[PDB]
Amino acid sequence: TRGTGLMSANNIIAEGIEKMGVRTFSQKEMAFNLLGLLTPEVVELCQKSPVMADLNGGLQFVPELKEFTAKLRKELVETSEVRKAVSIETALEHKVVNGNSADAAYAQVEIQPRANIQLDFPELKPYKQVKQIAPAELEGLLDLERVIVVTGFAEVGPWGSARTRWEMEAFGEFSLEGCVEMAWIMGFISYHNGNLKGRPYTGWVDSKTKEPVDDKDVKAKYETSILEHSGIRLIEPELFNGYNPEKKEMIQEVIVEEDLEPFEASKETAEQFKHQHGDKVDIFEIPETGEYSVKLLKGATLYIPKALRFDRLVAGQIPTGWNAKTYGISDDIISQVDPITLFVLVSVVEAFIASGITDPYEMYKYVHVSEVGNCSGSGMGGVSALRGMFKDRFKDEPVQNDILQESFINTMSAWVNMLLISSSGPIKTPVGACATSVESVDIGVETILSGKARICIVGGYDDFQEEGSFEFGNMKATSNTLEEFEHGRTPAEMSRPATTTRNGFMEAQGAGIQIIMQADLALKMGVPIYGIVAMAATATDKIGRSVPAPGKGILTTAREHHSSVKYASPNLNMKYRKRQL
Amino acid sequence: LRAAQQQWGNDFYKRDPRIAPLRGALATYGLTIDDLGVASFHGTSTKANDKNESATINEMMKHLGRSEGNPVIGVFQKFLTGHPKGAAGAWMMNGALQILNSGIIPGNRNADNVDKILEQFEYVLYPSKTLKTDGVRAVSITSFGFGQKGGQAIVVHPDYLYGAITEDRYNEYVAKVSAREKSAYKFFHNGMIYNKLFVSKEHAPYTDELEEDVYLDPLARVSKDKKSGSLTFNSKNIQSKD
Amino acid sequence: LITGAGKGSIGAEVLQGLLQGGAKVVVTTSRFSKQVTDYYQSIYAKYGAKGSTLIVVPFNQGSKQDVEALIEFIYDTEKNGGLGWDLDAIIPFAAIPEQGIELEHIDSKSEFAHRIMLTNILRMMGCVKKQKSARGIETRPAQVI
Amino acid sequence: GVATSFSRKKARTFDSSWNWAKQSLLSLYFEIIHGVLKNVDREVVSEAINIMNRSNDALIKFMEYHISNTDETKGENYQLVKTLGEQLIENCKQVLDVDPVYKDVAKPTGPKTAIDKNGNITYSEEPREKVRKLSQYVQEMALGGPITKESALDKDSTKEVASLPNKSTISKTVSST
Amino acid sequence: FQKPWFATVNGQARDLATMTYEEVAKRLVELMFIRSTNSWFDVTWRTFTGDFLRRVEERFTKSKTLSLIQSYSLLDKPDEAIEKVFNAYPAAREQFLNAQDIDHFLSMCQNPMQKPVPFVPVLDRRFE
Repeated sequence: TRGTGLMSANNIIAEGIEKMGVRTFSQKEMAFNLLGLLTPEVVELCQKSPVMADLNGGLQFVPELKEFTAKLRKELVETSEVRKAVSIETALEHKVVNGNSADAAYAQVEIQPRANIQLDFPELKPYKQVKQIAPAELEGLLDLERVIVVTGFAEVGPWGSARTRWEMEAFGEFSLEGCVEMAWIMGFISYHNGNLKGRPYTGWVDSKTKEPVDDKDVKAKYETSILEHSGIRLIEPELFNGYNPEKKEMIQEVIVEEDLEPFEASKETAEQFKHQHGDKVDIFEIPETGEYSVKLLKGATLYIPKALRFDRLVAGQIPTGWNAKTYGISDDIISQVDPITLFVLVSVVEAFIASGITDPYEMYKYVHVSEVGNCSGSGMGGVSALRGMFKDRFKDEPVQNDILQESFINTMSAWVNMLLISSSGPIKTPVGACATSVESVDIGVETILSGKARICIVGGYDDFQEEGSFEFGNMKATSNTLEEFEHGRTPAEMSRPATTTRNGFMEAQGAGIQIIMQADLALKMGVPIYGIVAMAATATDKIGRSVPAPGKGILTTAREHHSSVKYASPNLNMKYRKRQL
Repeated sequence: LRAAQQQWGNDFYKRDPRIAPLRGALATYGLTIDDLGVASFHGTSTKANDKNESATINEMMKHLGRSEGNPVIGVFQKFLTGHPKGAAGAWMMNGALQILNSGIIPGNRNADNVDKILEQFEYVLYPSKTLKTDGVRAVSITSFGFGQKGGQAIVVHPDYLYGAITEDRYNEYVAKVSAREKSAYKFFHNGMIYNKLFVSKEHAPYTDELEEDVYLDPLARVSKDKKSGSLTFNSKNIQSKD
Repeated sequence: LITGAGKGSIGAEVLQGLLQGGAKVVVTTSRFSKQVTDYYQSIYAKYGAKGSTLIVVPFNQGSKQDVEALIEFIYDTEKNGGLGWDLDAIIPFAAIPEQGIELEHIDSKSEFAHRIMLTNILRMMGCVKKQKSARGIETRPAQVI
Repeated sequence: GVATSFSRKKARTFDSSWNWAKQSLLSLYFEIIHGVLKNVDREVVSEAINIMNRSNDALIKFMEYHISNTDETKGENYQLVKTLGEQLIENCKQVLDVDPVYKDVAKPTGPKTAIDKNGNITYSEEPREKVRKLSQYVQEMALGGPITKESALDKDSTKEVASLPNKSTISKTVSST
Repeated sequence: FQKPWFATVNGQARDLATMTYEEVAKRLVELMFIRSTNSWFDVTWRTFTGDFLRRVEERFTKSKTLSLIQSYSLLDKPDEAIEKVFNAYPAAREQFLNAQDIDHFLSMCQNPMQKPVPFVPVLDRRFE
């Protein structure tokens, strides 16, 4: 049988052995031969008495097959080696006679591609082509102030931007542009323009070594690193304040059996220890310093740390290296706001760039400051600020005084208005858990169709933190990662919707924003139009006791009466509707 | 005029119990229920949700008499991203817009083996590899939150809008768009290499003296300041006769 | 049941043929991974005819315990977590390549290979005969190839 | 070497042909429409066989709808898909309730070793002259050779699709030859 | 002045950022190639313009390819070399200069081993 190509199973001498009118086989022929032995005739035969089949192709009638195949290899090798030695000597003769002057005319200049990252605006057809798809009656039928279009979108997520996510969704491999964008996002490559170790260099450099990097080399140097540190993968503690799900810190309450050694502490801290414990502590000033000594008596309460090993070890985290500073968010903002707000701020500018609006104030050449809405929202909001105000404050760690305000689901939309938009539009922040983004579009549509706004930012954001991971695990909503490894599943293949062996969802983090407008205004401003929002409904379900149970309420978007459907309603026919207009 | 166009073009089905909200939505642009090509399912990889959702879409399509042998092509984007809760539908919506404008439908590459229970839903197809179509006309986006939140958005291919304007208005549009795409590309590459895509505003487009005047004048608009080069409200263009 | 049916092997082409004709196949892999489960998913999705069913299990034909466990799994009922099958064919094509090991060099690798290619093929056949005789299956023999 | 690998929990089961049938058709349908597969390519016939081996009512409706709704005036490719589409529905109706068959229609290859003028040894698989089907491969096998002595494809796939369900009545066996 | 504003298309003052790659290569020819004598005023100016046409190919090519400008000799008929470059890469007729390519262009404008370019490309600290 002949394997794949060249070296495998001595393929080079197959043509040689075949010249005796022996047959060699492809794998597809030898497969067909062997399935011949599962045909019912040969099966019936096997059951009468054992069946020996020779599929040898007559190769048994070649005497001294070892010697004969050795001879064929040696008759190819001598012929290849000769011609190589004659080719090497005509290449040397040619070198000597022509030097390297008549050999320099042969060498040609190659063009290595540079990433040229397009914004992938929609391709507008000629009017004739785009008049075909719609019926003629449409023209002048629609009120374009009541037609919602999506004009721009973005997202910050496990695969970076919407451009990079889309490459990995549709083609499961980065382009040149995709690699470069993912390398820039993750912080593997920074741009340099100036003198670099003497001579001047304009281009990408490795952000650590400051070594120049060509666009062609970015796939060779960083793709393995990019694919490792993006997407659904083992929870990296560096991204979650040293959260390690294998070592999850809790505290057990214990009663002191026998007294402790006295420790030093300030006056105020000792007075606080006294207030708490009452008689079960002794505080005594040390006159030398003025610093007091705290002594925990018998029957005092302590808290001893203990680690729990948790079984959710994988999440859809934002690519390691992602940093709001790369997009140009100042340190004064990064130190103030919850990490979720930084995903929203980037998603919002990156959506405005997708909509061809580099300076948001441009909007106010066309619409009042009261007509730009923010109809976007979250499920749980700034859960790092909740941790801060419930846990870190308890443990008397140093937390910002204003942590409360960073926690609120409506605070991301506040920072967006305060930093970028400066509208006085409607601000309708939905909370829909896993349906927040579709509720956002529902509200933002209802807001434009009511006249209260002409543009709305819509979409949704959520972060992944320690407390939420754990609580989704106690609700058994998320996939148990130990059970997944029992079943031999790698992280990447743990989110498997619609499959037999699906066993809970993969938690992720990030934001997605769309910009929607009236069509009338989109055409006026001349912004790209990526689609029309034809409908956006919400629905509850019914009487039950399970909050996480999904139901069939949204089925009401397809409600129609079908008692009397003998003759089609004229109201559905567009020619009629255009006539009555 | 607008109210008439609204009465006959847009909201012809709001009062009619014989027309679904999902049917009227497509019918507006002359699409039928069969033109809905792709459903971007919530599709969390949970037992309850993924069956429930398939059964829901199937029953919608069956009651609106979608053609037998014409299933919606389910798109489970969470095989790649996981489930970000609040942001879930926003990611779906972005990938729906990227499906419409390319006609590429991404496949669920973790669809090893489609649940046998989902075969009873003949109006849904679960691809495992990316299809390059000739075009997608509309995309459904279905989310199901905790606390009985269910949502559905329909998004229609943006070419169905341009057939509702004149050739002069469309060509004006296309000229403006090309101008804006070039300026946006310029801004993008400059902001990328110099880490300045995001630029916080220092000031409102109005000073604090004009703030109340700009709020109270509905026809107040901004204009390039000759000095600073920035778009600001200008006292002269607030409560203006012009 | 087919062993040794990895990518670019005779076994892989036998497997496409079996699925194409509606067989229920248990293919065993010695390199269980995502690359492999993606390979086999793509085969089944191309070729698997109506009523076919490919089960892909990790396996080390060199292990006595794996051999017993695999046949016990194929024949255990779905209640006990088996397939509740009854083999019609066994195609034990699992090998490891020995090169330039002439008689003086026969060591661990060759004694291990001899276990895969002979001893444990006799043990799979043994196990299949014990499971079929447990359930008094006298008229549905498994064609060893 | 004797370290266990097997565990029932790592068993992966593939059994959803019902769903992959539709995807196989739709991939072909858009492959043809984008001129990736032409009317000469054997891959069109191989993919037909695999669609026929997954035939059920739900697939026949899926094909009927897509092929009926194809507009052949948009391109030559759209006419080619519609002609083949109709052929495939005729086959898939006929082989509904028939057992699925293994039928390899890949072009049989032989070895070619070539040494160039610079003495580079390259091995390719080339199509055999005599043998362009498996029927002919089995005839070549039955005739043996001198040493063993002891003392519609590639031109039009759309017609080659129409011939797939037809169980060819063997006049005289290859064993007689 | 003798060194005009470089980014001036049809007399409309502009900026390198808001010029297309075609417009930049035509302007280089207009300012660095003498029609009367029918040749480049300095060989280093021709090299500056070839470098820029190579950079165009690098930006707008999708794969590794041979350059259409193999020897800068071919620029001694500049109109043809420009038509040959922008017909292979007609995207470059419409796109404005990338910001990476602006920086590259202003960095070739400061090469000490070439005749200074006969134009002011940018108003910054280095304008004097």
